[PDB]
Amino acid sequence: GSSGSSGMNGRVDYLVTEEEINLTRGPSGLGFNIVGGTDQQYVSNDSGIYVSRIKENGAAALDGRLQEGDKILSVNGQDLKNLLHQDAVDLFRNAGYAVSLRVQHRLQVQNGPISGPSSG
Repeated sequence: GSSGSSGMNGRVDYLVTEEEINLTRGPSGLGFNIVGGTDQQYVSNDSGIYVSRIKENGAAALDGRLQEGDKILSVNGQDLKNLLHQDAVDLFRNAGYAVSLRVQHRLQVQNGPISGPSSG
């Protein structure tokens, strides 16, 4: 049994870390927009929930922790999958004073040397 990638040619090396962002519910809910939903799948290869934009004077801003481009894996221990855009928004509300959002930080690693002095 053989197997191959069969994908686009290019380097995709990035370190992913799992972190839990615990924010407080504002006067209404939160201060940041999200993108998700099997129908609104921010991407064709992704259907989870991500962050499109974050308020300047919102909880997501003050806390600092939460940052745009984050993929909220689960909320308060509730995996976010096979759900619609409305399904994700709702859960965010049910959360309550304490909203736990487990996001994954994935940044492209600088794969390559650097022009400088003798590297120790």
